[PDB]
Amino acid sequence: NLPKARAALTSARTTANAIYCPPKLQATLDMQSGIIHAAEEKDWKTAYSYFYEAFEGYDSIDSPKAITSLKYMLLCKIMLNTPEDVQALVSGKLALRYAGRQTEALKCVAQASKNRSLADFEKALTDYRAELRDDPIISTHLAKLYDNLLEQNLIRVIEPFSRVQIEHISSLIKLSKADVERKLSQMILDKKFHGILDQGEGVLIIFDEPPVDKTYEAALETIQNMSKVVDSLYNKAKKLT
Amino acid sequence: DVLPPEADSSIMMLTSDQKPDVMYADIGGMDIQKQEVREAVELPLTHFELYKQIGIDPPRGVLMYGPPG
Amino acid sequence: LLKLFTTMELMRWSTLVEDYGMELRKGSLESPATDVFGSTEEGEKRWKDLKNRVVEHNIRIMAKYYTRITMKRMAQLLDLSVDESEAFLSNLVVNKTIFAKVDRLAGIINFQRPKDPNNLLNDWSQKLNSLMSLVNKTTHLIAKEEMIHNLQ
Amino acid sequence: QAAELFLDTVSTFTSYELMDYKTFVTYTVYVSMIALERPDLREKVIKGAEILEVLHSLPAVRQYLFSLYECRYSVFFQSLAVVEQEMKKDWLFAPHYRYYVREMRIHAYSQLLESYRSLTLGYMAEAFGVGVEFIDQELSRFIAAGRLHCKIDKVNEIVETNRPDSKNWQYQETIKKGDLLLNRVQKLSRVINM
Repeated sequence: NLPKARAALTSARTTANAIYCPPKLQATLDMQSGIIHAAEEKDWKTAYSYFYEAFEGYDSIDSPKAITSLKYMLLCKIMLNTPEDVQALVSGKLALRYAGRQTEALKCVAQASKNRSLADFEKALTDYRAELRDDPIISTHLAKLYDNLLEQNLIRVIEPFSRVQIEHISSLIKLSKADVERKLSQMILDKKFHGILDQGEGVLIIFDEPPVDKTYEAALETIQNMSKVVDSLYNKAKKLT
Repeated sequence: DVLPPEADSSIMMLTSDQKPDVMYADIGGMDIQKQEVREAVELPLTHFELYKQIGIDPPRGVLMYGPPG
Repeated sequence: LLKLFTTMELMRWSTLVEDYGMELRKGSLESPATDVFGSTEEGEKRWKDLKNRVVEHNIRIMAKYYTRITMKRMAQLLDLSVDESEAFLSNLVVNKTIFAKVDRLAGIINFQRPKDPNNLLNDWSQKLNSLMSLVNKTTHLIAKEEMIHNLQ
Repeated sequence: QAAELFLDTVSTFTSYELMDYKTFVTYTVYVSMIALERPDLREKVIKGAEILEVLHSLPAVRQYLFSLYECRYSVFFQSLAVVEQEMKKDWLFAPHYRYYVREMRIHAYSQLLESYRSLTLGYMAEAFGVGVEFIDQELSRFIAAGRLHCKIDKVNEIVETNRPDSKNWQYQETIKKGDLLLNRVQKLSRVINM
């Protein structure tokens, strides 16, 4: 229940500053701010930054609570794939402090985020299935990954040669018409892919050709010139009559 | 004819891009210090519509005294 | 060895095997054919790597001469099946050594050139380059006109 | 300018003259599916903070918003009618719902025909579920009114795109608007003098 979670979080906004010292509230509120706002899918790096803030505030607390804190923050690195904060957190002296069994499996999960590599991602997916269960939202984290990692391997196969048959190039993604080619049709809409397909003979043609340069630089200036004469029509009719 | 402007002048600029120096994550745990820094650094760098609204004119002044260290 | 590297053209790959199949029996020194063709697992890799030398050196000169080529003509030119060509078409293009547009429906394929948007170089090399040879006529013509009219 | 002046969003909060702000969210979201282009359509809702929580509270509106980005045309004719139910039963929307109907269709059909140069309408029957003779006259009455110029082949089950507006017809705005322009200063030039 997202609205009930935010309502419980909204009541904590004035609760943290109510008493004298939290002692830890806003830091915990930051982690709670990294849940509902993360469910809102606002910004992937800022929500991951709240886990870094909570991890700075998790020092000298109960270890079972601290050993499960890396479950959320290091698996949050899985969803993002571009936090840019990878080496900052895990290679610092504060994140290397945990030698426990559960965090050692999390240390390679933080390395699994640096891995990507769908050959390896689909492999370790079974080994990390236990940590996959602790994922607060199991679908969304790996759906945005699998959907993004889809074209990651697609831009590899479509890049080398200009035109490709649509049946074999979609055979590695295992199917054509149902979703892929419709998702690939959305790529022209998202501008990530410039090309056109062929339904009858099954050959995908890529063309970046058709520029727009001289034209909009002409007609759009004439549309402005329509304001030159119309505004001068006031001068015309005023001086004459 | 004047300069474009400009051809600028002698000496030089930049040279600080070699990297690495210091990571800002050291103060990242506070968030009480960074919040005042975040408002005093990147927003004064390029931001436009937020100023004229509130009306506060951001100063350019930065004066560093106190060394050592 | 160097003959295939200079001026290229075409030669039957088995004729190259006829020359490099005797190096097993050649010798005196068999050590050059030992480290290479003497090892089974190392040789088969270098045999297919020897294929990569002969088949790509054709692609290097053919990319200069295309224009276009039919898919069936590439098979008899590379001395292998069209499917082995598609395999040699895939592994060479992922190395992006030669840009190629391969159409398998009609069999017409080509190496480069990028869609022919070119305009300037079409008109410039026409007017500038070629007409420079056309305007240099009377320049060296009066030079030779002095030669022929001074004696005869 | 409707959604442009509605960009203030929660800064107005809720007032006696603002009625229910959740209903004000419905007013700005229905104009934002036309005037706000697809790159900016997903931008204002996802990147916009205060506006994102109020749309997630309504499962009907948020669905049709993301399904528009999902491009599936099977849920459109259903969900668009739900929006039309609110458009039918709300005041001041009575004159304005007629053009609103097919303007959200061409908005979904814009990205549609841009996908493939040759498209079969039987493949459209799949998504439409099932368009056969319905989109026959529908898409035909779009072209006649100047909306989404396209060539759809009949009984051959082929749709053609093109339209290459990047070169030829895009030039025509210069002289056409410049005709009555220069004509207006021709006549008014003969006035001076007399």
